[PDB]
Amino acid sequence: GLPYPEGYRFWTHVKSMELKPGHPLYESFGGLHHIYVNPTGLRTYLEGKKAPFPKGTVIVFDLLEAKVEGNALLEGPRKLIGVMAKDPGRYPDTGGWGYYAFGPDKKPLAIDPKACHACHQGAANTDYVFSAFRP
Amino acid sequence: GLPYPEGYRFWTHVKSMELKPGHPLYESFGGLHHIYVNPTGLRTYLEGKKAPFPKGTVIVFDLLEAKVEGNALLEGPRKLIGVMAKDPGRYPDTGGWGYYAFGPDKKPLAIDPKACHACHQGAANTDYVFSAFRP
Ligand code: HEC
Ligand code: HEC
Repeated sequence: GLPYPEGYRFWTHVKSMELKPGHPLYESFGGLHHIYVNPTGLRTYLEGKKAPFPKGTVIVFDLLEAKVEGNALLEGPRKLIGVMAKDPGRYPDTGGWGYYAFGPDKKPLAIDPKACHACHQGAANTDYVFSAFRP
Repeated sequence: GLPYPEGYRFWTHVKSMELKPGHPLYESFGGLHHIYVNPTGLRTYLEGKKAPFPKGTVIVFDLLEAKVEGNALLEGPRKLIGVMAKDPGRYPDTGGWGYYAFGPDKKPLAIDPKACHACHQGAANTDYVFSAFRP
């Protein structure tokens, strides 16, 4: 159990990306998402994720509906947030990362953190984090 | 002359929006843009822009190329930033706003601030700012 990452909305914006129909991740994470990182984790991003994220890092995957209206992509309603929280001693079986998810009402969502980490093991080279900070 | 808003990338993310071909603003601002606001201006956004932004507010319109690859919208190279800086006494003829623009190399771009403000007068009711903070 991790408390809702209150205030993540004001953290540093790392990158954005829209997953469109047909994308292999559309069914789970389809829509427009923004990634945010708290102060503790930001420097590791800025240096290119060549060292592990420190304990206390929190990263939030903010997933929104993608609305297409009048030659524009608009932010629709929030779908969910995904959260990764670094604590090597607390999460030894998922690479030191605590995987969590919350709905738009801020209530926890039932997830399988082992399944989150299974895919994120593809990014083991950069401490299990896919996104790169976009200047 | 306004100095480049160094560090805006770490300010609060207000909203995002993609302008697609055919949009009336595509030729000038086509692509994926993110809006950021410095601490001074953030509270006015959070309260719904019912009062004027305070002196010292800086808002940045960060415009990126929109890349469509493999059922995804990806952030492409930066195109430009637009900047609005609140100083009622400094900019009396543009509603207290200083309009500025910078290229990807951080160098000023030659703009007509009166033309920026002419369109933003459409948002005079919310102190000449169109965007709303998206929770
Ligand atoms: C592959 C099948 C994945 C599964 C299962 C999970 N995630 Fe993931 N995640 C995936 C990708 C390709 C990305 C990068 C997105 C981008 O814009 O580049 C992410 C990102 C995240 C993040 C941001 C940090 C990062 O790794 O870049 C978080 C905080 C995150 N995802 C959380 C998360 C959770 C909680 C999951 C289980 C419910 C989960 N992910 C599964 C791919 C995949
Ligand atoms: C109409 C023809 C416009 C002209 C001319 C200029 N801008 Fe503008 N701007 C316009 C819209 C519709 C928006 C909202 C975008 C959104 O995502 O909702 C904006 C936004 C900005 C912002 C962000 C603050 C805000 O008003 O929401 C900035 C800092 C900004 N624009 C700068 C700017 C500059 C420097 C311009 C002249 C070079 C300029 N704008 C012209 C519409 C129009």
